[PDB]
Amino acid sequence: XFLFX
Amino acid sequence: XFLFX
Amino acid sequence: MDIILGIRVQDSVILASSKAVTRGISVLKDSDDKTRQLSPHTLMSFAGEAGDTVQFAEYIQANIQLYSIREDYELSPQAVSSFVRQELAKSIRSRRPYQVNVLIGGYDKKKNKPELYQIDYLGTKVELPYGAHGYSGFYTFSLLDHHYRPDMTTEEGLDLLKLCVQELEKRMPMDFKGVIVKIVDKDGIRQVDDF
Amino acid sequence: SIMAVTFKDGVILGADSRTTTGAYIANRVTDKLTRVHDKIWCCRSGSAADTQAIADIVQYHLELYTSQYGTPSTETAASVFKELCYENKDNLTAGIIVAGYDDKNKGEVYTIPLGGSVHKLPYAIAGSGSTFIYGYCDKNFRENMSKEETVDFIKHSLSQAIKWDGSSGGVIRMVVLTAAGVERLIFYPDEYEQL
Amino acid sequence: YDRHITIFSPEGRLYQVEYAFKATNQTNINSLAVRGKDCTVVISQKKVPDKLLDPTTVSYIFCISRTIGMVVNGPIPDARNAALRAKAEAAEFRYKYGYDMPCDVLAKRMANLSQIYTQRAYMRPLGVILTFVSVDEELGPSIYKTDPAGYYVGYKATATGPKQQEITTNLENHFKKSKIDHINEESWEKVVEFAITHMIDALGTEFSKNDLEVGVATKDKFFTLSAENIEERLVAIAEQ
Amino acid sequence: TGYDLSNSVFSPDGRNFQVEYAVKAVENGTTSIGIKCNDGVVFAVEKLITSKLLVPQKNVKIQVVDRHIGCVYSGLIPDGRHLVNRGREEAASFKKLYKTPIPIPAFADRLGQYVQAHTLYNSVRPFGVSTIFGGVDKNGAHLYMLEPSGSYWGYKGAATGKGRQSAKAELEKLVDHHPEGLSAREAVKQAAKIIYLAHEDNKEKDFELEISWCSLSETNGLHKFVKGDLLQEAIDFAQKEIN
Amino acid sequence: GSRRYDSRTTIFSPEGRLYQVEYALESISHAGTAIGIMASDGIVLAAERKVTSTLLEQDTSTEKLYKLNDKIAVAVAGLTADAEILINTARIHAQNYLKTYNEDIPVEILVRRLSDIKQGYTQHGGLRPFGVSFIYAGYDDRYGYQLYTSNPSGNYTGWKAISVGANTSAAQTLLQMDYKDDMKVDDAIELALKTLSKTTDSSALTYDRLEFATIRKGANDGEVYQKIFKPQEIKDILVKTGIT
Amino acid sequence: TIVGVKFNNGVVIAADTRSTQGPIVADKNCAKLHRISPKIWCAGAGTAADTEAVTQLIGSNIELHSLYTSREPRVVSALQMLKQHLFKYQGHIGAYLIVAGVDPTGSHLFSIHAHGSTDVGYYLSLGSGSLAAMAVLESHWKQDLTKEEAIKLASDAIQAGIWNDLGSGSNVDVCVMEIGKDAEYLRNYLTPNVREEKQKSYKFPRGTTAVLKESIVNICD
Amino acid sequence: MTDRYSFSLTTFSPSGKLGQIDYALTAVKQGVTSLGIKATNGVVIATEKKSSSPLAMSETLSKVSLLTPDIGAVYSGMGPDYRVLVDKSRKVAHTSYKRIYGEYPPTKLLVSEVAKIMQEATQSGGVRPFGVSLLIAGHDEFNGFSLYQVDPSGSYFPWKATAIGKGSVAAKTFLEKRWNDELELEDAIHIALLTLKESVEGEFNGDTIELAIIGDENPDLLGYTGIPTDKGPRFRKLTSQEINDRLEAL
Amino acid sequence: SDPSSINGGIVVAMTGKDCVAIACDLRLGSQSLGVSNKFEKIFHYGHVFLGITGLATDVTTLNEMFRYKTNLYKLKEERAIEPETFTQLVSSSLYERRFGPYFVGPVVAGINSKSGKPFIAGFDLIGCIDEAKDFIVSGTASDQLFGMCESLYEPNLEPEDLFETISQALLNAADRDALSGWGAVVYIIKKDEVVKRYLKMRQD
Amino acid sequence: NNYDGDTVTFSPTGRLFQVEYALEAIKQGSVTVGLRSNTHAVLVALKRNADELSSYQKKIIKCDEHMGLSLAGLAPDARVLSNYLRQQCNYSSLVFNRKLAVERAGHLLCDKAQKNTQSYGGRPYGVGLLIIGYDKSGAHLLEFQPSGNVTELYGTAIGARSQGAKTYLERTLDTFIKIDGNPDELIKAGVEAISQSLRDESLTVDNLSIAIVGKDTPFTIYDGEAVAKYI
Ligand SMILES: [Cl-]
Ligand SMILES: [Cl-]
Ligand SMILES: [Mg+2]
Ligand SMILES: [Mg+2]
Ligand SMILES: [Mg+2]
Ligand SMILES: [Mg+2]
Repeated sequence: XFLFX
Repeated sequence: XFLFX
Repeated sequence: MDIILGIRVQDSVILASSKAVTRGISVLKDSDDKTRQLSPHTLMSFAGEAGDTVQFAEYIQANIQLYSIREDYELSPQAVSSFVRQELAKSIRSRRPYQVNVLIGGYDKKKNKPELYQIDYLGTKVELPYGAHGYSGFYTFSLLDHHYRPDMTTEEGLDLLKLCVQELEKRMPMDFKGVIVKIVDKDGIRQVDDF
Repeated sequence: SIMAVTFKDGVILGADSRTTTGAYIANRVTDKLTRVHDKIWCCRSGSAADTQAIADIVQYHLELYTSQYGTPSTETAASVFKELCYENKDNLTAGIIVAGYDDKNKGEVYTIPLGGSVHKLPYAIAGSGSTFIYGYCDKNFRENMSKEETVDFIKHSLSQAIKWDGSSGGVIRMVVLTAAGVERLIFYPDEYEQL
Repeated sequence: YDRHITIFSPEGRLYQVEYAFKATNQTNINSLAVRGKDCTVVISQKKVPDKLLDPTTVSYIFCISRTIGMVVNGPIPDARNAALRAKAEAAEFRYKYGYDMPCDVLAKRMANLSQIYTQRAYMRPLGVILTFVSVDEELGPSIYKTDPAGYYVGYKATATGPKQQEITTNLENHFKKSKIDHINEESWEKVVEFAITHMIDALGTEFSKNDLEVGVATKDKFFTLSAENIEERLVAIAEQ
Repeated sequence: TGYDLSNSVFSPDGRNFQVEYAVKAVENGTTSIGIKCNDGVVFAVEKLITSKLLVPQKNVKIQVVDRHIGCVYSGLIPDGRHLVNRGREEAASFKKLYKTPIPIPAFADRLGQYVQAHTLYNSVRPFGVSTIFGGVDKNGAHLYMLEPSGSYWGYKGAATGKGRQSAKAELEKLVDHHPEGLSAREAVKQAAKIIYLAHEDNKEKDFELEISWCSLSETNGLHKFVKGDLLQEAIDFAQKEIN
Repeated sequence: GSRRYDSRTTIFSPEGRLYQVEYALESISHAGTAIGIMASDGIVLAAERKVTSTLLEQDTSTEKLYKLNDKIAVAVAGLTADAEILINTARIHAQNYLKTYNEDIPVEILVRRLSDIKQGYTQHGGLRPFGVSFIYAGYDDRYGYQLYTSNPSGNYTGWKAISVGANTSAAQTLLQMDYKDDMKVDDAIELALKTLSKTTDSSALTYDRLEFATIRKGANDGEVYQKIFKPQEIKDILVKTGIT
Repeated sequence: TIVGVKFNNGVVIAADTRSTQGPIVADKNCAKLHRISPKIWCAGAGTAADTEAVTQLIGSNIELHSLYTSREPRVVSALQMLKQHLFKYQGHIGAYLIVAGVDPTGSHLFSIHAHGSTDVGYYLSLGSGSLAAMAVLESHWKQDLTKEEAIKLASDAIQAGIWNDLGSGSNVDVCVMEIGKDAEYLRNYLTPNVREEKQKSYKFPRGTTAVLKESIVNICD
Repeated sequence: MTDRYSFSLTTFSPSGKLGQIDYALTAVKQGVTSLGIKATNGVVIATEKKSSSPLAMSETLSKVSLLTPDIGAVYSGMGPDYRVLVDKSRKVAHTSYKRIYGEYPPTKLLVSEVAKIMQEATQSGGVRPFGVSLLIAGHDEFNGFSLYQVDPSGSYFPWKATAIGKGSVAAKTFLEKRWNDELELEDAIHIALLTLKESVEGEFNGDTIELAIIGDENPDLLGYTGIPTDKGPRFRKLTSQEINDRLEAL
Repeated sequence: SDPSSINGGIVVAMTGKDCVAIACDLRLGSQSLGVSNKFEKIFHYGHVFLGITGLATDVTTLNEMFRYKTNLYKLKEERAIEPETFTQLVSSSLYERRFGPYFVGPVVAGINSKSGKPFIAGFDLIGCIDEAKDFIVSGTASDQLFGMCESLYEPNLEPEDLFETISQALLNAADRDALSGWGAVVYIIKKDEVVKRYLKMRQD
Repeated sequence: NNYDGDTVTFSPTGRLFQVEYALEAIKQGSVTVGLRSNTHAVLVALKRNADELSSYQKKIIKCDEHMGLSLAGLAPDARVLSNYLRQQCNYSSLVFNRKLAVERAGHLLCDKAQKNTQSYGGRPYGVGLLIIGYDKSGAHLLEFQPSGNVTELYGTAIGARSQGAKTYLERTLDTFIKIDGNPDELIKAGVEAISQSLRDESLTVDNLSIAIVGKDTPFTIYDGEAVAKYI
């Protein structure tokens, strides 16, 4: 996997 | 199997 | 539950079903009838998971008998086999599927023809001249491929069936305590008492 | 790397602009500072999908709150975030800093870690890159700082967070919340890297 | 019993809908809406008969969303019922579709809800006429009005209440003269002055600051005027 | 006709006769008042002593909602209790989600929408109570009065029950004579007098006085009952004014 | 509450009749007459369209005769909208049976289920019954050619020749007079039209005011064909029998 | 490989035309550019059935919304409806979309991931060949692109995917959405992978295949 | 609380009448005249825009509605009832057809779905019938051009030409004289305007008349190019200017 | 325990000049055990042909389901469904079971009765449409069929020539797959005549 | 007249006739008396029989070790409301390890009776209850009416000719209130009170029903030979 600061 | 660019 | 065979000949369908009921290291019974009469000219043999087999067979039996009373008419073997397949096809995507394999031997009175249907627990239906479920097939199919003819009599069918049981009794690991044989023809269903 | 800092005139939100899929930078110009009301903003860390879904629902709740009861408090906004983060803690990965300006309460900062607990603080740091600036931020933070001092504090802090954290980088976005209004600031690598 | 619930009478009528219309005038308040170039102004009479009432809480104008304002002609309970629903609908729309609900779309939505009450037996119609005003980002200055029948339409200008017809013809005669679809005026302040002036002429009554209630829609915000904002406006009219 | 037999039915006038009939049940009830003051609100109510066998001070009619709102009502007492039980659920869910205690205008609309909902269907009966309520929030003091129709307004002074007209006339004089405002401790004394003056319209049975108040200074913004010395001081003030 | 406005659609009269069923039958008695005649070698369905307008599109129209499957059709008498609800249900029921048994549904089983739905609306639910009477014309390999009728009561009966809708009293007398068991389709076609021609409330019976259908074994060798007559085909059969 | 590139007076999206089934090419010329509304188009990567099904569903609901509101649909509406749908299914609907279009608000370019996260940009790339494409976009992109420059950059970004990524291949599809104009869908804009002439014809002598039975099939009633 | 009206509000009277349907048809009779004429190469549907007030903007109220790119609808009777039927008609075209077959439904089947909705309002618990008659004009590949009337009962009939509402008796007589099977679309529009002038009393211009056609495909109204098979909507609403042009040569 | 490779089987469809061909093997087994040599995988609903490979219970179930739906389609539409429309119905019906799918690889083949255009399409088990000018392949020997079709196929083949190409593609692909073969059927489809041929192939 | 068809309808004068008809069912019911001191609370109930061959209808029900009521009107309705009180008393014990306050017991009954007077389909309760108890604030007596109105009293009586006993207790108020630490004398005062509601019939051994609760006395019922002391 997913998009993850 | 399934169809998956 | 283990060995169920079926042979369609000229004028009849012959079902052979093992008599052994085994749980663990004990043969609990050696005279078990693994079949239910669905209608006067339709017989279903069954094999698979303990409990599921009888519960499924009797459920189908009840539904076909209900139909017979409602319409005062006997469903064709083809119709019954299609009904049974749909029930298993529903079952396989249930929370707990019926783990039951069946042979449906019937005599169609309208067509004057014997009919043998092999249906597995997934709902996989095939019409066959001869059928088997479980490890039985691995011996009997090749044997029947050789010895089976389509124009055989009921007596020739029983001799052909004896040849299958002898082969299974020779090469099968488990003692299945012989078979109950039943014939389905124009005159209905009868049991061969001496096999 | 995200942080929110209260000061004399209100509060400033700060964030990097890096979104990652493993070691790949999916977005190098991300906006992690998001408006839930005119002068209530949040810093988003964790799952991009989860934090967006939450912020969208909170913005909906505060818009419906405003229609009925007028401008909500920063505490009210933090409560709505908490309620979503706490009640859905098993299915969410969201580390959110809520920052807002009231005229009565001035600048307020609420941090909401993974568990869904609420912590009201003079300043808050969060995200993977915050670990590297706990020492720096604790030593350099003062209460009632000026706007320019707070901007330098956030800039220097996130500069170090970005320098050490591979998961942090790109531009440093900042949002200034005061009685004057809402001011957006941006700081590019060529400036902050050589601090 | 064809007069008690929303089923057809022999002559093809819904008496409960017709009686809901008569409930509209129960408050004995006249409302007026006009469009400027940049703005939409709505004005309503404010009658506070009881001396014990807090006059600040006596209002028939509602801020539905940031952009949409709504004035109601009818009893306050049904008025507030409609207001709360419109607010929820406008909020849900923004969440689902990612942009501010237009005035005419909200009007249609509230009109469809009103239609359901005229067809479904267990729900009574609301005894209210809802006048929605905004400056739509596509259609510009907008006036859309809903009634208990579930009817709605856009308006160049409109009036609602007991003496609605006197106000309507007053506005009709102006737009015959001006030859245009709006008040050709730059500032919203002078559009409010126009609205109040033409209501004074039509009703034949003078107004103090506490006798009126004013709502103004501009681009990206709708807001109501305070007593002092109206007083300032009344002074400008008197000095011309 | 038959327009009055079913709730939520419009008469040819555009009236809901079942709601107007519920108002008659309110008019039949005992007198209850609300007085808005400088930094809060005061609630008072007439409790008819039907018998010597009634335990004094132990049939409390004024109800608290949350910790900062007071509610009093005239008419069917059970209907009032049902409305307050709802008010407490509404106030609880507001505080649960938004953290802050429910503002009085917010709370007023919660009851308003609920009572109005009981005029929408023939399967429910309108509320047989007018409810006077209010308290102190972030924006200061608020007094409200809610009627069977779901109609409510903000009030400087509010009165309902059998002696409403007597109480209203006495309330109007306070508003005229105190334009800059009335203090919390004064409002308690005035509340007692107005109940005693309003008792002239219900003077067969003698009565028991019950007062409560919210004040930013006197009660620290919380709802409290007026008891002991402060109650007896208010009764003595009222006794002196009737004579 | 709502009790005040309840008609109570599913109750008995003092005489032991179902009010709403009786009133539904009264409704159907004003509907265009529909006739079914069963021959030894096929079935005829004839139906009179309700007072036609000259500007009605006749060729692309369906009011009376509907197809349930390849072997079964119905003639409608009453509310068309009600009939279409029941027809779509009957069409689905036929396909459920085929899917289950890999065999076309026997005519009576389809009729019974559709009649059982109508029965339901007379005994429970508090709804008005379906203001529809059907003539079912169909074939199966058990009973061969079959005519049934169902009415709002949910009662169904089998027939050799039957009429529903308007002037059934007069129509049933004429059918009873001229019908015989060894009758052919072509003869049954003539009887159906002659009966409508005499019972019609219209001045003269014309092609534009009729719907016509046959179910013959007239296809090639031991298979059934459904023929829904076109306007021109009705015009030809009307001349051929000497009515116009 | 799918890309989106903003320019002066609108937005352009592009895609390759390879559909895989493990290491096998199932479709050498499949259409990955989908119409949500007349002037809102969607490039789809990931699970092929999911991208088509989710784009058709939101396209259906957008049409009904456009009719209801008497307004041309907005890109943010398609974006909001898609992301809320994908989020609800927690990434199990494997649709990775580049959503672009023009509406009364202006020209827009977004990306949506399967888990329901959205991104805004002037240039975006999704799919297995996104890194090859993004390398070209990062190298050659600039502010104030013309229409013809944006098409060139977009097709060059897809070509990088076609050549260097085994997941991508065959042709380049383009859709140009310019403000005040009809959206032009350029199916097979480039065809740089034409199959060369075969060395031999494998047309068999008639009767080569051994047959057991023949029969006429009845398709008629 | 809860909807306790789980029983039919439409029932059979001793005479066999369904009162609420009859009364719904009476409401349609009171409604403003609308008509539909079918030509060889198109269909026209038209109605008068009865303005509630001269201050009201009659452009915002659309009596003629697009259901699909190739199907249009107009009504006579209660406007609100029509508006919600159009909403449901548009949605059912998607849910029960387009989302299954990937194409728009043919006119007769969409009409069938609308008829079903109106029939249910005749039998379902705690509802009155819809107080509208619809005229639905449409085109599809295999049936060509068609025109359908839908009544409050849920009954629908295909028409060569017809009228509904206020002056439908006179308007139908007028159409019988003028209609032939060789009418071109422009001839049908001309007859539609003549027929409608008889029923209209006040102003008769492009601003007081609403008229739409189902004719040739409109590539210019599609909104995009690149797909040859997609050629654009056959439904087109005539502008105020386009009507006035045909009223000069009347 | 891989549902798509328990029973085994293959389907291939090709376009020619004003014609289409669709072929399938006849094998049904339970892994190593061959059970039936008469299990046809091609069905037709009017003039539209559907081949289905994969789990045999789902093959039988979907056939019965599409017969059901095409029968209702025809009653309501008063015309036979076309291949382009049927393709969309298959896609709809498969994606309806997105998170509990039928373990099948269906193949649509037929000629549009209006336009006369030859049409073929393939699907994955969740309904993704694979439209093609040349050929569609499906089953346990799909890799083999892809190789044979891609090399043997040429455009605008006559029905008699197309028959030889599709037959040789199926036969040689089936002979390199353990779970495919045991007989084969080829449908040659012209605008208004359909020929069905049973191929002689090695029975191992 | 036209406004008594159901509980959801108000009369033109603002009356609920179905609630008033439910109140009428209590007046037909056998007399029962409640009274308390500071230490003890006492219920006295005149039980009613069908005939000489029948048993005497039990009027008093125990709700907890510290609380119970007497009934007048529909006995099955008293069973429903007493069962509800038992559950509420029991909930207070299991969850909060807390004996339910007699005042809260009244509030809970009021709110349960009220819901039946505002909804279509349901009906009001057709029974009046006298609840006695001893909690943390001493002895209590409540009077429940199915209108929803609950009232805390020193003493009262409900049922046929209850006005006689109610007048007596109104005279005796000052005497019986100060009967502290003396159960038998408080009962005697209750038995003398109910005696003012008797006509032609007198208190017999299988006719009289007494119940008591107090400081060091659990709620206990006395019937048969155990009440022979007080005749
Ligand atoms: Cl983000
Ligand atoms: Cl709506
Ligand atoms: Mg870094
Ligand atoms: Mg209603
Ligand atoms: Mg092989
Ligand atoms: Mg082998």
